[PDB]
Amino acid sequence: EVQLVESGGGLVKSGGSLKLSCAASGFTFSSYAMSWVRQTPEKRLEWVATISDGGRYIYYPDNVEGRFTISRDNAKNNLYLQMSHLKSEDTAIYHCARDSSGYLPYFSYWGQGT
Amino acid sequence: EVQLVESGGGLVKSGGSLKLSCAASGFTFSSYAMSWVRQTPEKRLEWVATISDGGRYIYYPDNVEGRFTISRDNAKNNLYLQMSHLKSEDTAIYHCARDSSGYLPYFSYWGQGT
Amino acid sequence: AKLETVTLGNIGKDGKQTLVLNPRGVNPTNGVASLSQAGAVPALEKRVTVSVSQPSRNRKNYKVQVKIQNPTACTANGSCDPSVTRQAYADVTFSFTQYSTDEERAFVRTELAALLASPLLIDAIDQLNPAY
Amino acid sequence: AKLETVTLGNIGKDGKQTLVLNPRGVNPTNGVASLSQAGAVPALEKRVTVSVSQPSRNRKNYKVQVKIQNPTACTANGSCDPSVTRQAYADVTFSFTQYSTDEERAFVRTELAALLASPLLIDAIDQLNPAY
Amino acid sequence: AKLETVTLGNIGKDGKQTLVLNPRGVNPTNGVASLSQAGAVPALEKRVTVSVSQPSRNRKNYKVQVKIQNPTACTANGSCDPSVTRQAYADVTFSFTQYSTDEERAFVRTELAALLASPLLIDAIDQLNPAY
Amino acid sequence: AKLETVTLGNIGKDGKQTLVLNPRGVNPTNGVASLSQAGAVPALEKRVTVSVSQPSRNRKNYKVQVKIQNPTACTANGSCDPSVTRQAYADVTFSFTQYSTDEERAFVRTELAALLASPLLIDAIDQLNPAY
Amino acid sequence: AKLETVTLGNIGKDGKQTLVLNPRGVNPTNGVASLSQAGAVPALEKRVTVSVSQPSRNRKNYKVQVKIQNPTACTANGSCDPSVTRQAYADVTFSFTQYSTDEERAFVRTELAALLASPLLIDAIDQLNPAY
Amino acid sequence: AKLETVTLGNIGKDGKQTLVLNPRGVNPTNGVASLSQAGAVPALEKRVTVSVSQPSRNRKNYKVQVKIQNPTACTANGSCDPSVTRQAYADVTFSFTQYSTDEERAFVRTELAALLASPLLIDAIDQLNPAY
Amino acid sequence: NIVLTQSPASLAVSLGQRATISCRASESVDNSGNNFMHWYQQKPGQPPKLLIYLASNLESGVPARFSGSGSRTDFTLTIDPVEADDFATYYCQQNNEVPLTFGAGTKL
Repeated sequence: EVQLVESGGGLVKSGGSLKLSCAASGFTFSSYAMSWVRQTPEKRLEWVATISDGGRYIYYPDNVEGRFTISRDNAKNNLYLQMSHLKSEDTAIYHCARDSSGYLPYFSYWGQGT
Repeated sequence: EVQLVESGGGLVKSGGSLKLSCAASGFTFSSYAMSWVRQTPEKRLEWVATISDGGRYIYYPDNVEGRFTISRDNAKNNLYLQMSHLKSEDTAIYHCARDSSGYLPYFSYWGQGT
Repeated sequence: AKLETVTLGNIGKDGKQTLVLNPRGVNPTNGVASLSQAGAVPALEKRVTVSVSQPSRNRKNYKVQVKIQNPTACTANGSCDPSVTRQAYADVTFSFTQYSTDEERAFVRTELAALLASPLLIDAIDQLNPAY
Repeated sequence: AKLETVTLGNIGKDGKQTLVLNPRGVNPTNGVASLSQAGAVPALEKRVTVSVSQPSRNRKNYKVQVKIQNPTACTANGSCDPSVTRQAYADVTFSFTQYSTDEERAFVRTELAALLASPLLIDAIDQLNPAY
Repeated sequence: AKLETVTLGNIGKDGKQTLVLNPRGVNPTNGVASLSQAGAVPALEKRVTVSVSQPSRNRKNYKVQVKIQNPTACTANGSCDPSVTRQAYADVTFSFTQYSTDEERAFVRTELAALLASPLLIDAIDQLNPAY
Repeated sequence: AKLETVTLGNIGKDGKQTLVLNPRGVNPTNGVASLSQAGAVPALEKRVTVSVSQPSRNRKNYKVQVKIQNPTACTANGSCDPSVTRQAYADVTFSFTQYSTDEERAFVRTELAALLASPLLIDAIDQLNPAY
Repeated sequence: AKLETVTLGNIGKDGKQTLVLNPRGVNPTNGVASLSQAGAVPALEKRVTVSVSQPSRNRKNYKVQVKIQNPTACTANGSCDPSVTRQAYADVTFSFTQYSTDEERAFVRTELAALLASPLLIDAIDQLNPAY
Repeated sequence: AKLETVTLGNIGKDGKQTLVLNPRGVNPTNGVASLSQAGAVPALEKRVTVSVSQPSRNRKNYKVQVKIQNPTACTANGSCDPSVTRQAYADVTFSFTQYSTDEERAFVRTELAALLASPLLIDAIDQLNPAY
Repeated sequence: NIVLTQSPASLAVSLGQRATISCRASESVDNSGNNFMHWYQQKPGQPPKLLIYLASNLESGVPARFSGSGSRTDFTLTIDPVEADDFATYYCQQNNEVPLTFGAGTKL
């Protein structure tokens, strides 16, 4: 059972920072690529970031790239998103997702939280 | 290391003569076709002459043919250009060149001098 | 892991080709897991197999083993359905001991994947030139 | 190709190491190119060997073969030079016939290079778990 | 010498055809150097090989040896990729002793190259007529 | 063709000698045409032999074969007629099947004639250096 | 590495003479690589050979061997060919273990070279004086 | 001549190190003359020996022999004395006849020195690469 | 003679850009499938170095940024990364006919 729960959450002001986390049990965490996908209050999905198996190849979109940062901990099986500068569009749900066994991700398993 | 150095050089008057030379170490000299390529002070390259492996088949352009003469010495490993009649267009650099293992030359190794 | 569809990108000399490989079950009698392409005729399929064998009373080594089989097919003069003309194979065997750490195994894997994209090996494999 | 030095970057699990390799010539008995680690002592260096074999009267198809070995050095007590504890091995063999094209061979090479970074082969090679 | 690309001109009956031959390395296990044409499929290539063997405890002669292999290929009825139909060969062996000067060897070489363009041999080789 | 005299000009390393050759008939045992040097004595002349062999029940393809030998004459002391010290040999054999065309055979002949004037075969034949 | 033409300068008692060596292939049976001087009549050439132990995995002793031989020519009265009166030999063997480093081997080589340039050994060899 | 203290300069892979050798007498039983480095604990010294055949009247072959050995030190844990892990050897033999001149011997010595300074042999010895 | 008209003789190209050079021969260049066109590079204090031969083949010491393409009259030399070193004049040469003719040159 692929399980993904999130922490951090938050209610911040503008220009602040926060660190979202993800716990990721049920499977061999260090093999798979992981990803963040947020959902706006007007119910639109947006890709946020992806990372590789060992944390080497990291992808961001242009709306995100200067001020978000993701990382892994393959010993604690944790996924991390470092949010910063928070310019008031960042008011979404921020799901975790496991990427497909592939080249570029299609999310198969999802985590509800935050 | 294919090495080619030149001598002769010169500052002549019109209608004179001169003999350029070339020393040609680094490789088996008597196997390859050798050639002369001059470079005008307005920076244009011009083919001057080619010779065969043993000195049998010699090629000249029409601007050159009556008054330049090339030769080899396969014991002293020397290449010779006998310039004569020097009609004031002959004010160039006169590089040595080793021809490609071919039929008609494309110069692979070049000698700086004169 | 669990067998799901593996999609591989940046394949070819240009690096602009993909390939999807769908799971075809694990064989219980040798432990070989199988991935294949998406055709109807089974002889025309590009397939990948992968296994890993535990130490026994004979070998005393962990043995990982990957195989790749690509047929090329064409229809001949006076023939209707295509037949398989050629087979291009690949066969990788990894061998490890009981006291090897995981970082050693990951080093060997990434070392092989980095050698396969170096001009020495892409000249020895593509143009069939021994290293001289 | 020419036996030059090979720098293998973005190597290892984290993907941050390098492995630099100096050419050790070919072998006039076998026809096998060799490459070792920069630095070394002998018997404590990481080795890469590569051969290419043409058709003959015995085997009709070309055969490329890569073979990488790497040891683990343990410093025992009472001695100054290390011993080898573990070897890790990998050896790929590619088989291509005489009417195969450059595109097919490049497809096999790049398919293997892309496939060794997939989670099935991560979890098979450096965790030793089979597929299920 | 050193293997570079050999381009040959004035080939054919008309003498208006060229052929370029790219280096394909020296084989360490017999000393045979190789030149080939510029195709992808290795069975369709016109190739030239050249070697020279030193005296030993058995032969006591310097032995130069050149081979030429030209395939002709065509695609058949109901076939897609071309297969090799015919092979035209050539095999020259030069043999010299330890006390021969270089002018003798150059005489034999130029004598052969001048015989190959004489009407006796171009009638015996092209039209397959014994000298009568 | 007809066995006539053959003048071979632009011969030797400098390319300024001639070799004139008088026909010595064919051989009813072998089927081999012969040609010797102008002047001579026997056993001190330069020889050229040429044969053409048709298909049979033993060999399926045509075979043309040229064979040139030439001695070196040394005048010892106390004798008036020279001895032979060294022989130099060359023998080409061409192999062509029965469906080969005139253009292919001329291509082989003129390829060999053009190739023997290339610096690889200069430096292989009259300097005895291999390729590297 | 790969053999090339080695030009050695400032040789002799005065320090002016040169020596140009061309490569002459690798013996496949023992791996000895030859270099020889471009001189006519190949029995009268300056010859150099070099032999290195091939890198195995469990070799205990690496061994390098260099051999020099220079003959002298004597045109004996009453013959046409020069013969060999004298040879001059040189035989250098280096012996290392598998835990030796690059700097130890480099120190031994440069030490031997600096001794051959030293007045102890250009007096023991050039003038044949034993050191006492 | 008579032995003296030999100071050798610019030794090593970089070309900076020195080696000061002091004389250590002549062995009367074979005539071998020793030189050794001023280092404490005389089992750990750089040692050089030189041996020349003594000039008789009817000696056919003059023979020079140079030997170098350099040990390495290892202060093993659990002892008070350093021991010898490794030796590095060098053995040079020159062979001449009784009609050889001074310039032939000097050419052989300076040739061997210029080869040891050449990139063919500071690659076969320093990096242990066979020439191919 | 076969006249090679090289290109407009200058290129104002930046560092990280991608620069093409053309060369248009007068007559055809082929004699079989072989293109008889070559590209040379001359840096101003030293003789030209042969970059590419037979219009598509890299010489044994060029860093594979350079590439050549073309057919029968039209040939192009392209540099991708276009580093600091690549500031030199470039020459196109033919060896199909007996008078060997060069291009005028393209500084950049």
